Amino acid sequence: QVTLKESGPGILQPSQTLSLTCSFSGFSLSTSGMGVSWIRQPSGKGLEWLAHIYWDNDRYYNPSLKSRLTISKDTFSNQVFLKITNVDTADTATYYCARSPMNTWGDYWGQGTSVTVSSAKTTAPSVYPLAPVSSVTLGCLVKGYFPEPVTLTWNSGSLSSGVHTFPAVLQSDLYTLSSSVTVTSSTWPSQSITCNVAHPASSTKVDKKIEPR
Amino acid sequence: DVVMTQTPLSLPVSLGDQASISCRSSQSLVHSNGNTYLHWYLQKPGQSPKLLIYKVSNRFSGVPDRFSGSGSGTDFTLKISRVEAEDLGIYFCSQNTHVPLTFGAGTKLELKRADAAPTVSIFPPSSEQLTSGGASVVCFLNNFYPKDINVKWKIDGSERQNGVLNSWTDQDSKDSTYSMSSTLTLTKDEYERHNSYTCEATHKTSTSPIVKSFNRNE
Repeated sequence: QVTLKESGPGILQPSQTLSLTCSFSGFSLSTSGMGVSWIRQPSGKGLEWLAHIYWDNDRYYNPSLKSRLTISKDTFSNQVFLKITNVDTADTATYYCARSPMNTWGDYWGQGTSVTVSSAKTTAPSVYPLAPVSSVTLGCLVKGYFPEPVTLTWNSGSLSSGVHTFPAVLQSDLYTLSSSVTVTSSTWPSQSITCNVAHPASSTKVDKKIEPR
Repeated sequence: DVVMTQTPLSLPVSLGDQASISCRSSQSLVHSNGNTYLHWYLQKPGQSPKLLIYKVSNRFSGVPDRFSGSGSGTDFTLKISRVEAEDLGIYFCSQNTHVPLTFGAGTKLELKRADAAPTVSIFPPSSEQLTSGGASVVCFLNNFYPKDINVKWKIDGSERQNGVLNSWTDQDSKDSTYSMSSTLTLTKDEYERHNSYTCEATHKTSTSPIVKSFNRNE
């Protein structure tokens, strides 16, 4: 079967060089007509094509980024590479490689690799309980962390129904997310409800019990 | 660059219905070799795009006959017949006749359900955040439909736009609703200078907004 897997550095600082690798199987870049493209997708934004390479080493680039890009391949190792110089915050995106033969461009895509370009330092989140002012809605505010991700559970994962964990948003180089949980009034505060937040990058795990105000 | 104008951006549908998605290019996609390199893809959350149709109207391997592509030159349409739950996601067009290759903005094919008013809850700053010297006010607007909603923050009755962070969930797989989180971040000194904090939600389910408020001292 055709499979493609992208790999990268995860996090880079502005001005550094991004080096991406596409490791594939089920096809060969020695095959006449075969090619591979790189495409990126910043979270919630439009796709942006970057570069393409064919089996005969014909290479194409996005004109607006051409001076910063270099695409190349190691045919026998079944790998394609992309180098992006002098990165900045706008280069933060998921990067995909896609099998792209002459008749069917982008016919199989990898699952992508996340790249974050930031000068931020590893920062553990501040975890705040959100107690209220039939059913009761409680919350957990996970503020000011870097980098992504965090894992958030309620009651060590035993409380999963009626939960809404929201996507993180950036504010002054740091991420913030929130989670709500709705339970019946006969459940809380008579029974303990705690939000559990782990941030593996800062090796932190915080439990915040929701207490009535 | 060749601009790909994709409409509509959001497409609510019922299962079994037909959905039609339009892609218009700023110039002809007919290549000098006579081919038209216009493709259609489906992308699901946390997944990569999958090719559905290549060169306007050719179905890719494994793609059901319910997906059909048509058009020519600068005007293209993807039609999905007898929509099933597995079809829900973001559809986009792409062109590779011209360099750079470009893409439409995407159409989110979503499931239509009955209107549901949001359940709105407001939360003052936690004692822990205030001790730390900060003050965030959170508002959850949960389980509403349609997805279109507007949140307005008011401090002492006056609208506040700066320092607002908003996040939205994807349509729920079980009840087909949407949820939203809105956080107003202030300095603790600002929080300690005003009394009334209000989250106002405008949604199609009510002519008047849903208002949730609290007073810092009450």
